[PDB]
Amino acid sequence: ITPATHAISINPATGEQLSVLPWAGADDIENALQLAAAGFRDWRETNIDYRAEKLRDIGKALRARSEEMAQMITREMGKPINQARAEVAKSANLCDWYAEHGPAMLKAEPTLVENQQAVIEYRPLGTILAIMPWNFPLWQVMRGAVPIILAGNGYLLKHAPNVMGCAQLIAQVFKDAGIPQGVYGWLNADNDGVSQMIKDSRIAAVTVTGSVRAGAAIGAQAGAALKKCVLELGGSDPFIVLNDADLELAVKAAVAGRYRNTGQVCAAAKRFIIEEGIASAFTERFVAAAAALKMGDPRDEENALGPMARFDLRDELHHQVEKTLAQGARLLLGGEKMAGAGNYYPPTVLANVTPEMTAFREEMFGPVAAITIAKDAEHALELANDSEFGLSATIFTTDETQARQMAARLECGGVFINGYCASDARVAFGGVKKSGFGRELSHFGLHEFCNIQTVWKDRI
Amino acid sequence: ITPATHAISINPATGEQLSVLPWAGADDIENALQLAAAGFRDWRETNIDYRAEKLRDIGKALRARSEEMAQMITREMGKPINQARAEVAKSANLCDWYAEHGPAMLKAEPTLVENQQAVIEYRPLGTILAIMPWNFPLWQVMRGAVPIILAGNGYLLKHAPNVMGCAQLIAQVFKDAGIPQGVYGWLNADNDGVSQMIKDSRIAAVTVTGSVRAGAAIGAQAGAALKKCVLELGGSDPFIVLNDADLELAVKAAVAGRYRNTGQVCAAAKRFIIEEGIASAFTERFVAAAAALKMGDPRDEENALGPMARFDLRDELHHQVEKTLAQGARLLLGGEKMAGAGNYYPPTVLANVTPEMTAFREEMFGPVAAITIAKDAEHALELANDSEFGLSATIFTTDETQARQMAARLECGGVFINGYCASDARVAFGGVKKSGFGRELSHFGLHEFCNIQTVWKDRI
Ligand SMILES: NC(=O)c1ccc[n+]([C@@H]2O[C@H](COP(=O)([O-])OP(=O)(O)OC[C@H]3O[C@@H](n4cnc5c(N)ncnc54)[C@H](O)[C@@H]3O)[C@@H](O)[C@H]2O)c1
Ligand SMILES: NC(=O)c1ccc[n+]([C@@H]2O[C@H](COP(=O)([O-])OP(=O)(O)OC[C@H]3O[C@@H](n4cnc5c(N)ncnc54)[C@H](O)[C@@H]3O)[C@@H](O)[C@H]2O)c1
Repeated sequence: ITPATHAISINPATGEQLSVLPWAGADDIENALQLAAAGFRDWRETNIDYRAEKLRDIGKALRARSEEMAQMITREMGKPINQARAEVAKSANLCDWYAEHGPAMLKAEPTLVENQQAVIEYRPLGTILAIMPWNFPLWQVMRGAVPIILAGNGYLLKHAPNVMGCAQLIAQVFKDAGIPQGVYGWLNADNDGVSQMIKDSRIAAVTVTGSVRAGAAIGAQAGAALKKCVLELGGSDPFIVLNDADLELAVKAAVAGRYRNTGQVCAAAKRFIIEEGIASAFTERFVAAAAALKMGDPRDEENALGPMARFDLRDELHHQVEKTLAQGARLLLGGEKMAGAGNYYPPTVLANVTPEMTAFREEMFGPVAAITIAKDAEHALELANDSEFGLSATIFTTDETQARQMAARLECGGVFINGYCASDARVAFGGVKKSGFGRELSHFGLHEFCNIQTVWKDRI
Repeated sequence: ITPATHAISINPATGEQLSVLPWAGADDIENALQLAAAGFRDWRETNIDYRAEKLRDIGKALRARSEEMAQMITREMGKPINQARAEVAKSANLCDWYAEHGPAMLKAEPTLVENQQAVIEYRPLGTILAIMPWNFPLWQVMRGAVPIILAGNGYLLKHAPNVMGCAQLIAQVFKDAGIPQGVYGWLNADNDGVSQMIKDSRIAAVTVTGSVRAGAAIGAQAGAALKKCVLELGGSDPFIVLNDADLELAVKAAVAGRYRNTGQVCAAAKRFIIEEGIASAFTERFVAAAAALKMGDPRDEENALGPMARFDLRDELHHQVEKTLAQGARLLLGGEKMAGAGNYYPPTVLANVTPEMTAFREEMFGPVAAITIAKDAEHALELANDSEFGLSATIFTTDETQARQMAARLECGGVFINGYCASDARVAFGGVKKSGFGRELSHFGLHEFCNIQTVWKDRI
């Protein structure tokens, strides 16, 4: 059993092999595409209010399996159990939210054409192929699947190969809810299987959450096949603290933003950009708060951090730490792989990080904070924008006039002023630059995979 | 002078070489990108009401050169002069329409977040690279440039190599209007130059109007570079006539839809799908009406059709005609290349066209109507959707409820019921399947190239 023939689940806290699953064969892929096509054909004809009711059924079936799902998330990728439980609750609440607010967003639009001759309709597009990651194994699927299916599309999940136990449980939830065959489906396809599906006429569009490299590989294939794609490819979000900040609130938001989900968050606070006058006080408070975080067995609710999800990615992250230290940064906390069977990396703080260093230019997808000193607010904006990424950003300053101006100039898709960054059904999510393009949640996640259709009567 | 080194204009009505222009060099490309970056940096700071006034200045500058522009359009690609004049009028009115209605579409959205803490802002993305075709040398450019620039983006035009006289005149109009260099810019880039610009960080996104082959080549590169693209790649629009249609109006709309711009329209009526009871009457009327169209010198206003734009594309169209005849269709009108120096192809009607034939499966980008018989309305819908394309469609029937149900089942981005298909600033434009993805005009054209940005204050 090698990762060249199988999807493999390993518990990152213990090292034990949980499950293996061979890649989908040519028959498996063809069967899934046939059922997706048949399911979409029938699903697109359903009434919107019936689909809204089915979303609520998904929410009930998810809550009914809430602890089983949370434990599967924790077991396969190491997330603290209360964060996994929160992920389940957030995902079930998303079902109910789109059931209530989604239908109105799909109503026909009036136009300025005289005599009400023309309207805009939001029609289903087809089956959307979804390529998803391990860090929120449930929420990442539901964030797209819920509005996509509400809009009359089908959804075909290609999940990360280390969370196929989560993928099977999600399928069971959709089965429990009575979602027809082919409307929600999933496949353990290897990269070639994905390539084959992108080229297949029964896949209408593609959505990807993952690495920049995956986004570039899949986006190129989608474009070559004339398939629209949405790409969410991670981030290196700046977290700016100016001299007049509420320092106690800023440190709390800084610690939560960097170290939630053991740092494995696309929109984690990854680059702390601190104005010079407050930098010493921020750094000392931040290091002390990070050092008080309890880490260990993620089934134990006293622990705020678990192990990292993937052994090879802990090696990558530690290598990023070593290079950054070799480049001249200072190690203030952590910075060594923990011995033992678990994939643990301690909360880590690097300081004296300059724009040329590895921890400033690459996504640090684990519990490693990078602290950079800014000379003033204009330098802080320049440092914040000096990134290939552009997902989200935080600004802490009590000057509301300065905050709003920096938001208008921050090169990212979401700006949080004096608060905690998060994704939320009620607001758009997604970024710019190498973080990708397209928007999820609110009405944006509904409409991205609609056929927006002008219907015009009696144009004579 | 060779096609490997130069853009070349030839008058299709006479075969006379008009002009040549060498491809941009490395220095030209870098200068255009530097201008674009400097122009966007300043333009994004302007007030939206200022930009709206600048749109009005564009409309004024364009009308002031309306006849110079129209004659250049007709001279370079063969369009009947009054259709070229109408193209100018429609483009100038688009400037005024977006100046009046655009700014309100760019206001921040409220959200359902508590305490009015979060809004959605529509920020510009950057410089949009636009790859455009020769069939509407002005309107294709303005359709995107006007909303793109209004949203605070820059626009960098790579026009079709046979209309660089048009491209130069468009640049002069923007300069007459006082639109800064780089905010509207253009380059005579070859394909490699386009590839270099797509990879350059000073290009934020790409928009393409052209062939399926061009959209696949460019879309693949945009995806590989993590740049959003919008693709409009032509169509094979069905035109459905049921037994209860207003037959006189249906034939008029049928003829106008197929033969406008000598057939060279993405959203032309290309596949006529006629219910069996009315098929003989429709076909007789349609052949007679098409045979009454005058073709010749497009400077002479008595002509409804001109020569086709490109000699090689007349050859391609006639090859598609010959293959369709060889497969079993019946030639009712035209069907032969005219002798002489001009690139003339007569109005042509193919009957007994089945879904397996070349004229049913490929885009027929010239004055060639295909007529297919449908047994009933359900067969008509199946025939209409049996296409790799999906741009627009027409339904003629007095059963207004049947029309509405068929529209909800047509796999295309626009459906015209008992009327003339057209693009219009007030409604969405763009299709599905191999016709591409993304939407132009109305608020869609403004928002496709925005950074849709969540700004959320005090999330604590
Ligand atoms: N944006 C995010 O939420 C997110 C999530 C996980 C990882 N990441 C980033 O990616 C890095 C690596 O983690 P990863 O290896 O799991 O990321 P990954 O991109 O390799 O995995 C993401 C998903 O894309 C699929 N995938 C990757 N390459 C593919 C290809 N060529 N064809 C088809 N499918 C393909 C994977 O199977 C998985 O389902 C992390 O350190 C982090 O920086 C980002
Ligand atoms: N959608 C439309 O409105 C439209 C317009 C013109 C042509 N077409 C279709 O395309 C057929 C051929 O006409 P055409 O040869 O002018 O189409 P074309 O796609 O080759 O030309 C379209 C534009 O794209 C550019 N282009 C093409 N390939 C490119 C590449 N690889 N890299 C960079 N730029 C590239 C061309 O220079 C031109 O500016 C027509 O017969 C018709 O079927 C469609």
